[PDB]
Amino acid sequence: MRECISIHVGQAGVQIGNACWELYCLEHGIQPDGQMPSDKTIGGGDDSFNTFFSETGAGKHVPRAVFVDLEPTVIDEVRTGTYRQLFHPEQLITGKEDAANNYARGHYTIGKEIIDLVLDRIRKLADQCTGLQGFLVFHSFGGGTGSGFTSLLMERLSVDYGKKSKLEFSIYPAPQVSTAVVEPYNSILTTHTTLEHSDCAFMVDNEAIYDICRRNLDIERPTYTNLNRLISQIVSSITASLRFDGALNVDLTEFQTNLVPYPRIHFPLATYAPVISAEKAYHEQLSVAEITNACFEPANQMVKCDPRHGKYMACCLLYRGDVVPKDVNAAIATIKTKRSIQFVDWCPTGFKVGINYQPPTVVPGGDLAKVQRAVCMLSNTTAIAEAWARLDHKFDLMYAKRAFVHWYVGEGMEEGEFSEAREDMAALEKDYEEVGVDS
Amino acid sequence: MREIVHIQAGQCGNQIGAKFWEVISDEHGIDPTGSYHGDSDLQLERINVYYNEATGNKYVPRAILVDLEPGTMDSVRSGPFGQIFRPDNFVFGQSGAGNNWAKGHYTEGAELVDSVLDVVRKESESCDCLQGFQLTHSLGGGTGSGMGTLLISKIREEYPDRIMNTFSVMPSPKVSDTVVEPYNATLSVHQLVENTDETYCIDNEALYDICFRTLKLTTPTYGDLNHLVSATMSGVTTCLRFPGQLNADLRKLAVNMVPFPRLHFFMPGFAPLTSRGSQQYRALTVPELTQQMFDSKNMMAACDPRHGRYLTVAAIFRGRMSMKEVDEQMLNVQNKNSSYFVEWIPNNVKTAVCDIPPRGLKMSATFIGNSTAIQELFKRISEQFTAMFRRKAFLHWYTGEGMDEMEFTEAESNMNDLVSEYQQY
Amino acid sequence: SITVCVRKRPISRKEVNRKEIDVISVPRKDMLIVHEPRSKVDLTKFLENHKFRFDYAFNDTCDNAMVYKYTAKPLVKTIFEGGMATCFAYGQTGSGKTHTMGGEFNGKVQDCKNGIYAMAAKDVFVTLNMPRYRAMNLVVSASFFEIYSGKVFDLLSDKQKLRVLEDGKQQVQVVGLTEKVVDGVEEVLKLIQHGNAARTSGQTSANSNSSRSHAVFQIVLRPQGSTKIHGKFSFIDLAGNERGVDTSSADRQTRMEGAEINKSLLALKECIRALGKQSAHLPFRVSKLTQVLRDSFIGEKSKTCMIAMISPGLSSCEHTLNTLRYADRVKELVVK
Ligand SMILES: Nc1nc2c(ncn2[C@@H]2O[C@H](COP(=O)(O)OP(=O)(O)OP(=O)(O)O)[C@@H](O)[C@H]2O)c(=O)[nH]1
Ligand SMILES: Nc1ncnc2c1ncn2[C@@H]1O[C@H](COP(=O)(O)OP(=O)(O)NP(=O)(O)O)[C@@H](O)[C@H]1O
Ligand SMILES: Nc1nc2c(ncn2[C@@H]2O[C@H](COP(=O)(O)OP(=O)(O)O)[C@@H](O)[C@H]2O)c(=O)[nH]1
Ligand SMILES: [Mg+2]
Ligand SMILES: [Mg+2]
Repeated sequence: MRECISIHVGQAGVQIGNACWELYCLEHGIQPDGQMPSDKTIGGGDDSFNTFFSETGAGKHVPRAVFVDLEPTVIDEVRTGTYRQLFHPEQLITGKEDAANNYARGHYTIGKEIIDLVLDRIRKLADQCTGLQGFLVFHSFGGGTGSGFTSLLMERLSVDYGKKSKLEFSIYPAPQVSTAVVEPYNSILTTHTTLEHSDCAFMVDNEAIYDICRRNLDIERPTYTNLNRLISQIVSSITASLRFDGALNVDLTEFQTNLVPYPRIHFPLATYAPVISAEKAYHEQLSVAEITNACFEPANQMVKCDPRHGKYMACCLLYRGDVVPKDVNAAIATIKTKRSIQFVDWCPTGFKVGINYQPPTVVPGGDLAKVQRAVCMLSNTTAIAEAWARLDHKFDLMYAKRAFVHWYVGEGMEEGEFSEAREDMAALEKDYEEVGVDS
Repeated sequence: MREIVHIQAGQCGNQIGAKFWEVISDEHGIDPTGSYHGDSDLQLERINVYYNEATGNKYVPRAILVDLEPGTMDSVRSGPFGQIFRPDNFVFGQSGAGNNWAKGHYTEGAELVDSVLDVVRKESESCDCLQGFQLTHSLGGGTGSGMGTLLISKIREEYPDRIMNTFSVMPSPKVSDTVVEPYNATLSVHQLVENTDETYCIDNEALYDICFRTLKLTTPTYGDLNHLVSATMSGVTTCLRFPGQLNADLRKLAVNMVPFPRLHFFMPGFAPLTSRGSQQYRALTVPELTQQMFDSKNMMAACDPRHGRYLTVAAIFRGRMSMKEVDEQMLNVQNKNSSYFVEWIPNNVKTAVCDIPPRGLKMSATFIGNSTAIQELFKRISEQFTAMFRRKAFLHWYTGEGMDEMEFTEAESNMNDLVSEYQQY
Repeated sequence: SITVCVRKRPISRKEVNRKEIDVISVPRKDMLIVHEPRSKVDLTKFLENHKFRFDYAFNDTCDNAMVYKYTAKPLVKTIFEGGMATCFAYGQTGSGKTHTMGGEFNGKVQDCKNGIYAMAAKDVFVTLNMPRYRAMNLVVSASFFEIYSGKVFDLLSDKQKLRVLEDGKQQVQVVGLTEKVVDGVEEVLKLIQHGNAARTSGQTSANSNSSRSHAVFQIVLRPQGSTKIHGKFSFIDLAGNERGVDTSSADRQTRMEGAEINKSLLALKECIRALGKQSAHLPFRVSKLTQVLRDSFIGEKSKTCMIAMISPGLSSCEHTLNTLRYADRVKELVVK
């Protein structure tokens, strides 16, 4: 009925999944085996359990995902580590060769013999999922098999299912973490094919995640065991809103209803409210009204941009922990009085209230806060037109004299598909100016 | 999965392939009798990259080692680097070509490739993914440039999907045998450039100019210069079994280092620059060797990095050191010198830090650059070749050996086109 | 001094079963309009028109004799003045390239009576029999290449692998090609019929004789008893880029030649624009297909004629705007 299947591919899809399924199974209180405690945990109580999970015939719970990666070294961390018995080996697909910073390899020529097995095995999940709610894929822009498999993946589900929506929570690398020189190439070749298939994309940008961990944590080490902590807390916002019966349910089509004014642009922001690292003892637990007064002013370090000079389209908040609803509506009057919040001329409507029950649970060992006040708004702005002007400027000047072009052509790409992808993004950059018109 | 078949030929190939093994068997800490005695699991999971498997912590380190003359084959089997590998890879020849590129390529050198290619057909089916072919040879000799260039074509037409790199050795006027070889040079570059992907440009014009001035080794041997080149060849292949933030596999190294459609000759740099065991050196501090990577003298190719505008600047660091100072000292260069590194790639690769130190150095570095300073190793060969050729001097050593007179003209004009291709400023 | 022509091909029978929409209109003698369906941001679909002007444009009802009369027929009174002349066949795969150059695709056979090879080899001989040009006493000889997997093969002899070398006067010479001496027009049809039977080509249901190599046919015009070269007419049939939906049954063998067809044309795409701007190093030695085509661009007595081939339908509107934009760039070229 209300079940859904997420997909976790790539180096930025399993390292996130190693910080999410640990975070999912800590809310329900699930052992590394997967057995259930004696907190009246025999069958589903008042809380819905099988949003991400499944109750097997052996009495325990089985999570449901898609683990596909080309390198066998990453799945060997999963097939040996903490959760080595939650995941059935049918949902553990390993390739042999590598994409190797090449969109052309990961698209089809290594997808020739994996997607015939993936689509065989998500068809296995048809009898184990009577009702589907959609898909949530994790991958990376600008890389190898994260950009390679993703443009293959959306083509083979829209023919099989079609009606089911999908949100991508994608990552392009940073100037601080620059693992390839073709990073503008592999990013724009998967906002080309996926732009006719993606419904909401969250630009989880390492160029601004690392700026948070520089200021709020004072840790200048861009490691994948502390940067993936900050990302998985944002995913945990949407998680309990479809798992636990919150105060106000936000459905998947209902969330897309307010964030997608035109289906062409459909790029909202992951403006999560940044918190402070409490290492031993917090000096002051902030309240609900103190977050949203100064949340989106340092949440502009999520996509490194300037929302204070563009124009907004909408906004949708999502609360975790214990939040009294009458305390919410006092702080919104001050920010509405200010002129910094600038909407379009055709929609001055404020926001949406979404309140859940549980606080964001904390794995020990991390460098984050143990709180119960959590605010996560997810808004869409016309200020990120100049965010894509950076990548097109990083795409124009590796291409005016045709540098690095032969590596894609050497594995099967034509020269026109560059200019096809550029012209499909020069319109999209002008689409935001087309929306933000004072008429 | 990630298997590498290695091959080498010639005197210079065999006087470095022994020097290549002794460095990597002490950075990984490998016992030279066939066994292994180490402690870290960094040096133990990646044992299937070069090496085969056998019980009792033993194996056979596969690398095809071949030359026609038996004096070289009997000189790399003596010491503890001799009994390390497989005796069935003893592939030698009958009559060594006396620094003749023609006998090593057409008449005599094209005979025992079937005894070499049969070895490669058996070291390919046993592995599961072959991720490269490496080659070490001299660019101006006999079977090092004859057979070693021919065996590229015999495999590239059979395994075309494999990225191939060659550890190239340009000859020099100062250190010289069979005194005149611009004929042996450009015939060995022409079939290399048309058939390879990565090419490390090592020359003896710069490996003797440093020892004449900096290390003060005025009259060295080949083995004194074999020590210098065998320190970089471990500084390159440390991104193969010591992973890091830059997972820098050879195919990923191929994409991240080749901008133009044709290959280019890489110009590696180095750590603080001494010989083996020499004292009077400071602590290997991180901000000091930034000047030692971008030096106008610390280059493994005789060039001019003050004029050669940089294209790819991927420098691998080795040793437990501070990650913060690495990111800051690189920003004292591109933010102050816009002509040295220029505008082609946003966010070019500038670091890859390894923790395992090399055997003898703690917190070292390895610079690998590529720029238009490699014009001068194309102009100095061609000007010494056009004096050889416009009088048709020494022509008769190849024409009676089954060659063509006009194959010189292409290999001359192929090199002149490279220089005009480098004025893309 | 390059003449550019374009030829829209008609719609096949299978494309009518899949209900394909034709978007290419040739309303006049030397124009063409691409009707591109575009949608705005609010799902309001509109239509773009991309005008083009060429030296001559072909309809979909034109036959190969009319395509001949305006492309390679003026270039026969040039080879008898001492020059040399070529012609391309540049477009998408499946876009009628070897139907124009090679001959009319008569199912299991190749009707080589059509095509540009035979109609010009016939017209050399009629020109050679005029009393103005019979006085020179020339000898017509023909050769015929094949460029497969980046390397040059030969089709007169069966499988002679060939080298690409260079003279000291900066002249590319394939050596050693077979150069048979042609007696009459009944002899040159025996070369082309035997030639096309040995050309390497795939076997499938959609294009059972799809081109897999860049075939080059030369007619060498030699004076008798001098062994020089007075004229050459070098035909070029390309293979064509293919990167739309070519995912049918492609094994490791199919994309081995597959990514090498696309690699050879990017080298050809770059030498056009490098000749567009000035003083740059013209990357002729990237692919060997561009080293053969060197004398077409920078020849001091070279008169070429590129025939841009166009697939008509809606699903090939992306490749069409790609292909037409290079031929407009080929037209706007002044070498010397
Ligand atoms: N923040 C974050 N980014 C990641 C992580 N893993 C990969 N990335 C991003 O991914 C980019 C590199 O491309 P990848 O998606 O990792 O490519 P891949 O999946 O490893 O496939 P190959 O390149 O063929 O090995 C970098 O720019 C990183 O920013 C991660 O765990 N956390
Ligand atoms: N002008 C034309 N009129 C009628 N049929 C045509 C015409 N041009 C091409 N065809 C037909 O189109 C089909 C395929 O043509 P073909 O010449 O193979 O295209 P192509 O681009 O050369 N494919 P390839 O050989 O791989 O380059 C054949 O059945 C031809 O008879
Ligand atoms: N740097 C260096 N160069 C070498 C070495 N051995 C040979 N060479 C060079 O290689 C050239 C000789 O080639 P060689 O391998 O002896 O030819 P072959 O034995 O007939 O195949 C000489 O010009 C040397 O400059 C070496 O150990 N170090
Ligand atoms: Mg990877
Ligand atoms: Mg054809």
